[PDB]
Amino acid sequence: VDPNKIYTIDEAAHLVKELATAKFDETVEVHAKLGIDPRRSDQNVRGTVSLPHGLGKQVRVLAIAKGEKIKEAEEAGADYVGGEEIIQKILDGWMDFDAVVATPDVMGAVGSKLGRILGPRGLLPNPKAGTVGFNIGEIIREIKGRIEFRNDKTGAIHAPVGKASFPPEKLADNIRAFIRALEAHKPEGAKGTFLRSVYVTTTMGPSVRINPHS
Ligand SMILES: [Cl-]
Repeated sequence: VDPNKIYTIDEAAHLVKELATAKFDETVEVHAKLGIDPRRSDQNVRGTVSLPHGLGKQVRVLAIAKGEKIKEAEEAGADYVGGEEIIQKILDGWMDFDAVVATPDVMGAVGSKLGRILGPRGLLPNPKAGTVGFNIGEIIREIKGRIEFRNDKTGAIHAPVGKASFPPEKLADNIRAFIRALEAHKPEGAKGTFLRSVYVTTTMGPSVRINPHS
């Protein structure tokens, strides 16, 4: 619990499981202080990482599909599965999902009816974003691991990387993948130490400082 102690990623992945004391399976997060000034247009860090191990309910997925592809989406573990008939539910205000994926053959209606609704919300299935294809099961599994990140005005950033229930090797894998993605997103122009400090923590537990290069 010593605030000065820097743990390796492997040590942290084992520790966080012992620091998760809530009456529910807590989310594990990585928090970093970045060496950037987010008040500069040329120094924001925003993007996604695809984690090697998907995050279950952390990313609620609606799949819109037809025929055999519906059963494929269900089997892949999409939280909601429907055909074009789900369009009216969304028109009515239903927005309880974190991502939408679809097969090419429903996009006529999805694009025309839900373009102006899901589009601005960054939730419209998009070939360009890898969220429209006939490989709906693969898309679903990938999207369950696709985590968005965005620095706040202080230059701090964070992301969920698992649950306290995860095996430690899976937490470690996801922790490193997230850090690698931050480094991949360093602004060209930022000059000082990029990863100023990095922590692993749970929703309601202590923070454990880590060496992000371990
Ligand atoms: Cl394909």
